[PDB]
Amino acid sequence: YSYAIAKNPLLTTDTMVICTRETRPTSVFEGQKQGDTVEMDDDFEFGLCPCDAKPIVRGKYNTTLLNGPAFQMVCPIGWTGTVSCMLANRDTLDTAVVRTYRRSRPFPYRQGCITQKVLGEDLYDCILGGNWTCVTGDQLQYSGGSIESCKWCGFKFQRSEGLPHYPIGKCRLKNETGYRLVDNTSCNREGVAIVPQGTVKCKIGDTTVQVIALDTKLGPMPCKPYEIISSEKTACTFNYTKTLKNKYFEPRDSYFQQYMLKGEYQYWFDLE
Amino acid sequence: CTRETQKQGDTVEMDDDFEFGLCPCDAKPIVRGKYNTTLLNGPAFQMVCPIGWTGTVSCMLANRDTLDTAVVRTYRRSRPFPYRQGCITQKVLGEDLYDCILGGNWTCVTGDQLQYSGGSIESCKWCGFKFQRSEGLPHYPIGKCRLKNETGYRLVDNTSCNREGVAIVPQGTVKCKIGDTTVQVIALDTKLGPMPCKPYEIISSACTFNYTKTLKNKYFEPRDSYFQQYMLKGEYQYWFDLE
Ligand SMILES: *[C@@H]1O[C@H](CO)[C@@H](O)[C@H](O)[C@H]1NC(C)=O
Ligand SMILES: *[C@@H]1O[C@H](CO)[C@@H](O)[C@H](O)[C@H]1NC(C)=O
Ligand SMILES: *[C@@H]1O[C@H](CO)[C@@H](O)[C@H](O)[C@H]1NC(C)=O
Ligand SMILES: *[C@@H]1O[C@H](CO)[C@@H](O)[C@H](O)[C@H]1NC(C)=O
Ligand SMILES: *[C@@H]1O[C@H](CO)[C@@H](O)[C@H](O)[C@H]1NC(C)=O
Ligand SMILES: *[C@@H]1O[C@H](CO)[C@@H](O)[C@H](O)[C@H]1NC(C)=O
Ligand SMILES: *[C@@H]1O[C@H](CO)[C@@H](O)[C@H](O)[C@H]1NC(C)=O
Ligand SMILES: *[C@@H]1O[C@H](CO)[C@@H](O)[C@H](O)[C@H]1NC(C)=O
Repeated sequence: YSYAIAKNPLLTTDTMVICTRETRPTSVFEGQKQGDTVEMDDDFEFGLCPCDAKPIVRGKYNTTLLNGPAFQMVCPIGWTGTVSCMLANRDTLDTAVVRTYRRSRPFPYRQGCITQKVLGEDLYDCILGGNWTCVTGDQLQYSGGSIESCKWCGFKFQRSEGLPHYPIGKCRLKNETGYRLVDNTSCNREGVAIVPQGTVKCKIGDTTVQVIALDTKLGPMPCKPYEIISSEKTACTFNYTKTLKNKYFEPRDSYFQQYMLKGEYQYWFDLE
Repeated sequence: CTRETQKQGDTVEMDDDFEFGLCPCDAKPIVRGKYNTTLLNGPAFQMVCPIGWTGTVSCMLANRDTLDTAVVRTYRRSRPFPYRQGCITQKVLGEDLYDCILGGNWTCVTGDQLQYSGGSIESCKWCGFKFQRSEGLPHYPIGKCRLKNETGYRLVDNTSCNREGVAIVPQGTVKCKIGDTTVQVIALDTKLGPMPCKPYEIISSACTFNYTKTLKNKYFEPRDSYFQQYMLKGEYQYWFDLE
């Protein structure tokens, strides 16, 4: 007997006959090509492969949701690629393309798709895709709107008081749960760094802030005192003499290492 | 006198030790010199301590009514007289001992204040205060110092009382001590400068204060209201209250 399954001195044995994509030992239907290359329109989101072929997606990223011969584009924002419908030959193992869904230019913004994703506490933009097909992406920047809180140097702030400016660092809007980048201002303020794990506690507005010194220079602290401790058990005893305005005698207060002067009197303290 | 039987005058050159002279014919001695050293009585005159003295002592003979005067003798000293033995060339004016550029004894012509060359010093008066020892002073001897063998003070140096912006004045604002001496001082400027003395009297003291934790030489904005400076020690900032 003869197999009699051929495409055109010494065949496919198929993919077409158990479909009319292509026409079908010396002594041995037509090919309907219409709709071989389908160009995906700006609003294209659903395609069905002919001859019950499997859709093979060769694109920029994964947006496709496939079921048998049918497939659907889910929020394909900026997606470029091809969706080739294929059928295999059992005896040779080679595959034949019945239809090619092509997208040569990136898809524009699809209406109803969310292009923002929250990763931890930071709100990121979706460079590619949307919804569950979103691909992150550089952190979203603050353009405007009502701010709930601002996280700077690892501390949360809700007021301009005690801060160099406002808003600072990463700030969360009342609209979103995620934080948006506002500034990259340094925590090292006049040789003092605002660090989450520090040496001394101090207050900025209403927030308890931890600080570490970089230099031992006589400089200001970027915060207000955290807690003030009154001696009432440490005692205070001192000696004083009469002097001239800003004129001092040789001894420097042993504990303070500075000439203690007020108006016309010099002081020397002793602390228990 | 040999004027009546030579009317022409005589010439006498004063020697280095010449002190006494007598005018002939009872003539009056007219002294034309550098300064007053002469002690005259009728025709006789005395050169009291002439040290550096140059001039002439002309014996002028006068008649009346005609005021015509003829010189019978001229005592002359062209070169200055050297030091006369027995004459004192130092005069005390107040407390300061001055040198005699010309003359000696009561004929002394004051010169610049005698300077200290050497010898045992009794005391040193500087800025109106007496000092007998080097402690608390910039150097010693200072200003004008009196020797043991003398009564007057000799100039040692010309160091100022006003330093560094503080005046050591006999009548001052605040009392302070230099060695063992009680010194009065006045301020010239209100600059943050040192006092040239030690405290006169130390008075011992209630005292109450507040403190917080801070970083090494790192301060919070409020300066202690009284002291007007950031009270810092190690890792703690202070704020005092004195009631
Ligand atoms: C796309 O396809 C599958 C989805 O599970 C995965 O193996 C592959 O890594 C995805 N591609 C990227 C870039 O994540
Ligand atoms: C994207 O998600 C929204 C709900 O958040 C939904 O209404 C919309 O249909 C989704 N779009 C696609 C293409 O799945
Ligand atoms: C409201 O939330 C949306 C989230 O897409 C954001 O684009 C918008 O800017 C927020 N509103 C304001 C006032 O910022
Ligand atoms: C302060 O007073 C005490 C008690 O009189 C004394 O022992 C101490 O030396 C004094 N300190 C100074 C710097 O004068
Ligand atoms: C010399 O001293 C004064 C002038 O300075 C004068 O009064 C005095 O009579 C003079 N002495 C004599 C003895 O002439
Ligand atoms: C100068 O005074 C001394 C001491 O009084 C005396 O010994 C001396 O003779 C006096 N000399 C003259 C020339 O007056
Ligand atoms: C006092 O001593 C000094 C030398 O130190 C000397 O110059 C001076 O003439 C002396 N005076 C008397 C009166 O001895
Ligand atoms: C010091 O403590 C007292 C009592 O608590 C308080 O009245 C005063 O304001 C405090 N001063 C400073 C500078 O904190």
